[PDB]
Amino acid sequence: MKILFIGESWHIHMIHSKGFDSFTSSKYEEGADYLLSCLRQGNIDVDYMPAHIVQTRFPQTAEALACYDAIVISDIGSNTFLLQNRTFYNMDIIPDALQLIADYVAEGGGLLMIGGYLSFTGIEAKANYKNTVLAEVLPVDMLDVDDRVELPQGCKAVNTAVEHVITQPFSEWPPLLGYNKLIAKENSQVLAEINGDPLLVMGTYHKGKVCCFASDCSPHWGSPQFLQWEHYATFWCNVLHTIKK
Amino acid sequence: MKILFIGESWHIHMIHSKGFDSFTSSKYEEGADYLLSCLRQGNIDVDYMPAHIVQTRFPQTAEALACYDAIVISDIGSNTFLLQNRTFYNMDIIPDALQLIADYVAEGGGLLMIGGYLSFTGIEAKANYKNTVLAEVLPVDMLDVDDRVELPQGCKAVNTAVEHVITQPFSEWPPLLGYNKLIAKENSQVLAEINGDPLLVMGTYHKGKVCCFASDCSPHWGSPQFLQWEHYATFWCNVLHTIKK
Amino acid sequence: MKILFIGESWHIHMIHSKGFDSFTSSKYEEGADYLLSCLRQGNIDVDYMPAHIVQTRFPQTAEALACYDAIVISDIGSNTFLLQNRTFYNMDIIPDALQLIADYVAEGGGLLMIGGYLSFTGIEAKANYKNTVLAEVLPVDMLDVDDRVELPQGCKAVNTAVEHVITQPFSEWPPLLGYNKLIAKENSQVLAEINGDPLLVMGTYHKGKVCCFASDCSPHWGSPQFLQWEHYATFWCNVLHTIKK
Repeated sequence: MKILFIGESWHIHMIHSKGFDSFTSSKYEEGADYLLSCLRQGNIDVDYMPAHIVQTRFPQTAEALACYDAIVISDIGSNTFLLQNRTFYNMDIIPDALQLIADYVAEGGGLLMIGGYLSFTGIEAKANYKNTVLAEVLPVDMLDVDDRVELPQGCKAVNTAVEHVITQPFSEWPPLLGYNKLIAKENSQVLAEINGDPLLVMGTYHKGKVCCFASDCSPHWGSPQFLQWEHYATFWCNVLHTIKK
Repeated sequence: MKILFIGESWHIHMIHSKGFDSFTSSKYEEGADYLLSCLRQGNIDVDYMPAHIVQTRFPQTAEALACYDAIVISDIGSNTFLLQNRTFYNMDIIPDALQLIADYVAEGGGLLMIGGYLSFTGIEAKANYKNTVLAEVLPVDMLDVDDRVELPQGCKAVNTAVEHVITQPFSEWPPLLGYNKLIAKENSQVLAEINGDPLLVMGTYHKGKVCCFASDCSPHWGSPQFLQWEHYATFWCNVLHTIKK
Repeated sequence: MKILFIGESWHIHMIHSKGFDSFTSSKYEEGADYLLSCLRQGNIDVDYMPAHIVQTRFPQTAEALACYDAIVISDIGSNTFLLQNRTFYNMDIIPDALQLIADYVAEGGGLLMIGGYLSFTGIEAKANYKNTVLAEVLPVDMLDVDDRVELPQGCKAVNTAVEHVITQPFSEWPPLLGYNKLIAKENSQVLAEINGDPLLVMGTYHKGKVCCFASDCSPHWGSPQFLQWEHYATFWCNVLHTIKK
């Protein structure tokens, strides 16, 4: 399978102040190289699209997205898709990128949204997906408020009574350090739950298959133990295959 | 016809980062200056009040606003009214400025609010007009959440079935690139809709007339095509004459 | 009486810009220094715990907090408790600090929360306590949206019919410049109100006593009329004695 994987490294800008004075330091954080590694190890052929490309070169055509068996959006807020540089800084007229994605799913394409601070509703409600059009595509309902459920203690998920390829191979989950609180839509399937809330949900949107994972595939919610985990590489591949065109 | 126009230029402070290092550049983005000239070309005598002046020398009396036939508020959030330098840095007691505006309208004042990231509920719910004395003055209900509807692809508003002098001269709107999502109150008149939502809303507040335009008069929601439109200047002049005292 | 007092000074970072260029200046505001000097000298033994001490060395066992009669949280967001440095930057696993306070209170410890921008729901909803274990502990329900009610004109609180030790010695309040808007829960007693909303709410959490004060013990809501009040010091001492474990 061929997938489009949309994600990015956090940029970090650090102001250091003492008394009157300040200096800065800056750096980056590294996204999901590990998850991308795992996906290349499994069958999967991946096109990584960083947030920068999305902002500057996002495809303007359904056909441009047709060769992908599935799309993944990992911890990028909607603003990034809706306020591309040409829209925000030039006032060119540009296709709704999110509508393209939703159109692409309706024709059989698969979609996976992976949680984090910039997923679903997100920290300070900045991911803001509920107000988008994708809302209608996801097998979940989102909150109005900041989404995060922070779990410094850690908390481990339990699989669901539902039996599924993704979830068959294992039973004990590794600790996760948080997730986006979601509500499952009526006719969707919850495969695991965390702190009583849903963790993995599947639904369809017309012809296409949709999946939400409510925690992050990486730090800090995706704990060292979760990245470690014997089942991590295959879990992710199964999910991808479960939504294949 | 004599009006008080409250608005401003955006200030932009830009942090450029690469590896360890940053440098910064700064500029101003240019506000409603186009609209101001247009009003001046019609009847209208305009007192331009920048948010700087709102912050330092806002009138302390609703009699001081009384020489104005209307007050326009353009994409300036409530914080700017409620947290004048006196109040916020010095704890000096002063009249709630939104209340003076409310009083002013009640005694027959016109009020226009023009949308943007800092109108109504606003980007990230920052403009925050809902939790404000002005919420009952306006002919609209507002969302608890981030208001914005972004239309990178643009969207042409339509005139409603209500007939009006404002909307009389033209049938077809130029595209706009976003608007605040609002709900028309009961006794209010919707003259135009965009994307199935109210664009232009007239109502009353005791003896005063009130208007809500849900998009922006400037970039980036205000498309160039909007700005260059043969009707733009007469539309805004009309809107003002309409809400005159 | 020995209490844990949790708060901080504001750090201020200032970007000054003019045309292209900027420079910066930075400083500190001030925490509850007055209020602390007031609590001591009313023979209250006070451990001051700055955020930062919260962020690096926060008690991780029940035994640790047990030697405290009450805990004071003043103007500190939930993020500071949940996202300590070791969770957020180190990827360690530490226990939920707010479970800790909850546990403590249930075991008969007293809690006081003082309002401000990072209390309750807080400014731009950042304090975020409603999506938190403490929500359950507090004698108030919190809003989904931005909590603040700004009162630049100031408003005098009025005592309630309920007779109480805290409330006897005065009847007229000095003006406050804003507060967090809350709603009293059922089994809870409101001892004072401001602008027709709760200001002093008393309650219990299993074996423990809880108190919410809806305004700030310091600037800018905490007016100079409030700090120079005759009843100021005694008022807080009484609040504390009222929640002594």
